[PDB]
Amino acid sequence: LIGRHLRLGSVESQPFMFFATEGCEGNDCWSGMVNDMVVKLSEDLGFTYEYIQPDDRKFGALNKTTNEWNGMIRDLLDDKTDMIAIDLSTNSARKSAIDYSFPFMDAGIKAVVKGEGTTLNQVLELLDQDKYKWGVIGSRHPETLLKTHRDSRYSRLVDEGVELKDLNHAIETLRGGLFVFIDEGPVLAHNLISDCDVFSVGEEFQSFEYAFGLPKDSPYKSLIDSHLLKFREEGFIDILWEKWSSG
Amino acid sequence: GSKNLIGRHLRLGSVESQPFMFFATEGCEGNDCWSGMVNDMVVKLSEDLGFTYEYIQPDDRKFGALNKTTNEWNGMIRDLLDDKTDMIAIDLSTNSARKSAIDYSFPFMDAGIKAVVKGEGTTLNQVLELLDQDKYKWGVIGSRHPETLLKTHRDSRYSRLVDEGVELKDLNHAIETLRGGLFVFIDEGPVLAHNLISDCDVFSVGEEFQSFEYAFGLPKDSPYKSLIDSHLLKFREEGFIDILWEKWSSGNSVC
Repeated sequence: LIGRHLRLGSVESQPFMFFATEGCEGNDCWSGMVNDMVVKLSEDLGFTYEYIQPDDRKFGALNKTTNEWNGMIRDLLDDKTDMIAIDLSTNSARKSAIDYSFPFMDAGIKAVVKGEGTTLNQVLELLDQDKYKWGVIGSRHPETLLKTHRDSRYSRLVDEGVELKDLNHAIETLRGGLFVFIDEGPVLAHNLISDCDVFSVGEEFQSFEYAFGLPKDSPYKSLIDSHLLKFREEGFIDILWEKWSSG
Repeated sequence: GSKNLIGRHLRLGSVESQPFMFFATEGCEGNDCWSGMVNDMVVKLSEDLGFTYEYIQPDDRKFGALNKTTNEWNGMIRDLLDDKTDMIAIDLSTNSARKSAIDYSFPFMDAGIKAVVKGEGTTLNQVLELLDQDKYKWGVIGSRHPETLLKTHRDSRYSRLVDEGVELKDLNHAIETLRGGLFVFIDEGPVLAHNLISDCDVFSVGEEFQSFEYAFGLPKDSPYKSLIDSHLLKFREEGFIDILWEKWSSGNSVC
């Protein structure tokens, strides 16, 4: 990678990435756990880089009507980027189109709701009531996992729930009350630390990892994988999580 | 790409490693000598991907580590490098030393290092305390992942622990030594959870530390990695791995 330039797909995804929309130039507009990882990779491996956001601002999912991808996944498939540098959750749909790097963090699906004393015990119970509404963010991993789950009642949850634009939209809706937001454990841990009236619905389910995304046959996968494994083994990933997550 | 596994015959590196693999030493032939969580994974892979297989154990019965004197590998890792096997089908822990020589599949299970102790009286809170006392002896299994992590840790006091501890041959030897008392054994969480379930007089030495995965081992440039990875990810996502862990790992506790 010495001398090479990498175009890195990314989007705001706190605390993995924060994107400043003003008052900065180029790479300096980005900060967060993943940015710290990229900076260290670039120092150790000798590449230059830039970040490229998808115009649609989505993570990426496969539309089963059109058989087309969107988001960061689509940008990578279109050769607009060389690697996706974000908390990219591992799922079989994405694996059918792209590779993943060695994983840097474990993660699971988690559901949360505002208001003490929720009667709910498991998310599927939402289908048999109408006190609470619920939703997932469109074109993001949790939606994909629920839509591909063997038990098609999870597809019902997605199809009959609210489609959320992004995390800001989702947390806003959650705080409006009477709404179950289904997303990912680490994301919710960080972003809802101050919401003392927000509680968990059911236990976490599904087990997966966060990794970077790589195009199939990338010449960079071996080195990126080696270096990410080293970061994890040396404790760097933990140190960054402690730095960036609250708290 | 074009190469798939249909009609291939894979040689799979493995050893007994309960509850991932159990190896019967009599009253069986061939693949039927093997059972366990990993065996169930392999059977399913073979059905779905269309390969036949056999298991091959390293003569040294080690998992595999790099000897810094000779710069040579041993164990299942060495057999894989020597083309005696095509894939290591076992709880193969991810570490940087191994990654310099081989690739890993997609991971099937998360794991950490765990230290346990048997002994009455004063006890220990953290493994480095072992260096400043002589009540407890301690050890790790040679040429296995915990030893490698301790030997490669930035803080060379962990290398002291390995160098000054007892070298243990295998899990049977380690657990026998632990059960003999006044001993700290440093190994892996899932392995100890299963194998020490009935040892009510064995306790933890602090929290688990170091984070990693169990995966299968693959040679660099294997034409089979993409397919194996996809299928292992599907097993995980579909809940098959969790079902197998529940099937094979010990439950209850007289304790």
